[PDB]
Amino acid sequence: GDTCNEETQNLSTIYLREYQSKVKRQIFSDYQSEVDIYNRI
Amino acid sequence: RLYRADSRPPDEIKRSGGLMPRGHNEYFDRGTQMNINLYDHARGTQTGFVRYDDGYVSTSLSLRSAHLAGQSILSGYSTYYIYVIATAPNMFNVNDVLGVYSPHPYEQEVSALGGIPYSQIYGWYRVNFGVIDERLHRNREYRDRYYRNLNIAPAEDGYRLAGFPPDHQAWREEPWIHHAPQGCG
Amino acid sequence: APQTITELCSEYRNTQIYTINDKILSYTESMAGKREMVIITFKSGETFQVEVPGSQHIDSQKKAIERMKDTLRITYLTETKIDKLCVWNNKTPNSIAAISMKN
Amino acid sequence: APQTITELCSEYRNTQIYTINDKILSYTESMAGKREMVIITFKSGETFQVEVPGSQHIDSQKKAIERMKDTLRITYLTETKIDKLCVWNNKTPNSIAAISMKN
Amino acid sequence: APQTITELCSEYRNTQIYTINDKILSYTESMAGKREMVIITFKSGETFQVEVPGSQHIDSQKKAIERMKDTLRITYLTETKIDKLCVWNNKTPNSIAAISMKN
Amino acid sequence: APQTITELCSEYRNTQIYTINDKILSYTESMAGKREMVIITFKSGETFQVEVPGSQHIDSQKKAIERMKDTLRITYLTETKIDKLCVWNNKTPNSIAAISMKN
Amino acid sequence: APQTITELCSEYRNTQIYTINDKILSYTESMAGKREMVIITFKSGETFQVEVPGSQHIDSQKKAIERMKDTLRITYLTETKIDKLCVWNNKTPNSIAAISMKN
Repeated sequence: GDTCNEETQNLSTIYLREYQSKVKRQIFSDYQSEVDIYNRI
Repeated sequence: RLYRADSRPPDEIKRSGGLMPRGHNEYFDRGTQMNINLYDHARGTQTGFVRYDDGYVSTSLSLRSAHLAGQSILSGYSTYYIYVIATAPNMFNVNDVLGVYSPHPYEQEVSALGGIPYSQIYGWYRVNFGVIDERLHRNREYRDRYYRNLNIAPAEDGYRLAGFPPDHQAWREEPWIHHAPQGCG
Repeated sequence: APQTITELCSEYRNTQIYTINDKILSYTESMAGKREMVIITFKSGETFQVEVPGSQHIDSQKKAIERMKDTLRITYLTETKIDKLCVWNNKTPNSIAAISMKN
Repeated sequence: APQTITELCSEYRNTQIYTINDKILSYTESMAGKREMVIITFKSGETFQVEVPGSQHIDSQKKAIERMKDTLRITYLTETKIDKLCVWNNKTPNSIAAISMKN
Repeated sequence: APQTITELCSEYRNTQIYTINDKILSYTESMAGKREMVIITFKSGETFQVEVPGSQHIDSQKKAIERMKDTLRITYLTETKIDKLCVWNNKTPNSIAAISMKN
Repeated sequence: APQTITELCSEYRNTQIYTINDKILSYTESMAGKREMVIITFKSGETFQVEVPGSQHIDSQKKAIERMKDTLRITYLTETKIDKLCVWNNKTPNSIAAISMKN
Repeated sequence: APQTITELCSEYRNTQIYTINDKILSYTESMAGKREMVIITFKSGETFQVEVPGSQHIDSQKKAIERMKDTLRITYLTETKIDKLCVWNNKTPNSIAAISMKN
């Protein structure tokens, strides 16, 4: 019923959110700057 | 790669994070529960645009099909661009997922669920007066190593996502029976 | 040496696995004196902290506490889903001992 | 320990919670001797600082100050919204004691 | 010096090259006392660790174990494919001594 | 404390603002002895460095100088836009004092 | 005080400018005892290394060798093009003294 359509939207959005996280793992990782742990600690 | 003619300029595609579906202002904006339904996408028509409603943006398998489409939906535009896009699992081949129920089987579209992010756009050609300037402008923000291997998502993964209504005959036959959501068939 | 987060977590007293399989919903960070810590929370309602370097911390742990807060911040900005947490249940909020992520 | 920023901020004298729910408009970073600091502003007009390592800081605060500056730089470059800031309001610009972001 | 991982590995006793040519499936990070290590797995079933900084490590190896742990967190979150791994085969899980990525 | 880069700049002798409002054109990094520095150039023709540490630098500037070099590597690599530089202009190339980015 | 890598490179015994004008093809990192180096290669077939830390290197150079190894990792991952390299052409593989990137 609207269930068929809510379940479609809900499975669809879980498929989109997962993909948006692979994308963010791609681009935000360019900003990651490692720490010299032996230096600050 | 895949081609999509769009009237939306590169800097706008950048400002939005990609080629967005109708309604979705920018790619990571989870501030609008966008209706996403492939079956509903595949049957829609928007004047001025190649199918970009109901949460998917449509692309063609070739620069000429992309052009052909461009000259119908965008005829007489002084300028528009054809976007060369990389295959990745957010893309679904529509004929395969919808089977014999594909509304426009001839059009041979491949749809991206959620829009195409700017990182997936390999480049674009500029089209003036209907004529394709064959110098391709490369998107330097494209992530070459990451899209270099990826392919479209398999229709198996698409079947549960087809979006046919609860009562559509498809939910009771092969292959969709085997992937029908809670409340479909 | 342990091959998995459950093997490792079993080697300790007062630890317990949580299968989270979700992304972090909120990240809090404090440089306030005596509370230099990180707190993460999930939409299950569970809150966890990476504890302040203190008395009960061997010095090899002190550099590992710093790495944990770095993994937790980038895991949060990229929305990566945590698989399981091995936590110490004798602290409120439970304290993080190991994290695992997959795919 | 505290479980939320509002609880953590309130153990200190002279702190305050700003709710921001917005991303950093600008990041200024200074290596000027005696002004080693990051300043950030938000479109609303608000400006905060991560203050300079000095005598008002216990020794544990020094590695945390450094982590805060890392966080404010990566938050600004990724444009992540900041939910709330707990700041020391006895100085101008108010200095950051804790940050929280939610996703 | 060596110009290759196959050649750098060649020079140690109880080393083994592994051609993986795949991205890391899971990443586990531990701050548990004496189990401050990183374990990565690949879908093929292979599990490898970055050794808890033991006694025989020179301080150049101290900084290098801390750097290997960095590389593995970033390779795992970026999904970069590892070409080959030189490991010590007399430890369980096998212990990373060197990594190479190609293209 | 100063609340903007033009204010901070004004407390020092031999400084000036360069409104850049563009991204770094070239990045050079050196680890050759006595010249361990970073040099950046812009389309506009200007060249700036981040100085070798020495004895003109309080200990806090030695951590801040490493930070500035981290920030300039990320802003170059990501083609991020720099708003303004405040620099000590009694040096060749002029020397970076503080930096700001606007979004 | 050099405003360019050719300038800087002309100031040492045993160096050579190399125009690479290419992204790194492969990256290798060794944590193995005595060989804590990074070896990169280019489609030219040209191999260089960041040399092992050793007592000849003063402290300014130790911090700097670690910065160069961090630069070669994220240059490799972001697939950025290296323009020129200044190497000490007296060991194999040639040691990086400096690196420059453009555009």
